[PDB]
Amino acid sequence: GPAQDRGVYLSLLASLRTRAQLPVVVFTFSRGRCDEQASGLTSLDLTTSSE
RNA sequence: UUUUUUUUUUUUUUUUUUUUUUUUUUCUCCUCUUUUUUUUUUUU
Repeated sequence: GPAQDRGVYLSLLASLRTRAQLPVVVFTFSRGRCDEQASGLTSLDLTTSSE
């Protein structure tokens, strides 16, 4: 769902950032919805202030 | 619920020269009447 797919995004990006496999590649199969995935999350901040 | 790939505006430049206005035709051709020829001279 529109508000439940975000739940999937914040589920997979939760049980994987704790461990060492934080670099992740998502193979979206559409040029259109690829930007839609990133647009509707808006909060990951997975960067240190030095980098 | 619609991915991936399909080049672009020709290359070249560091060659010598010792002439001179023009330019080229037109043929022979009946002259009518007072004359010898007047004349110095002086006033500029």
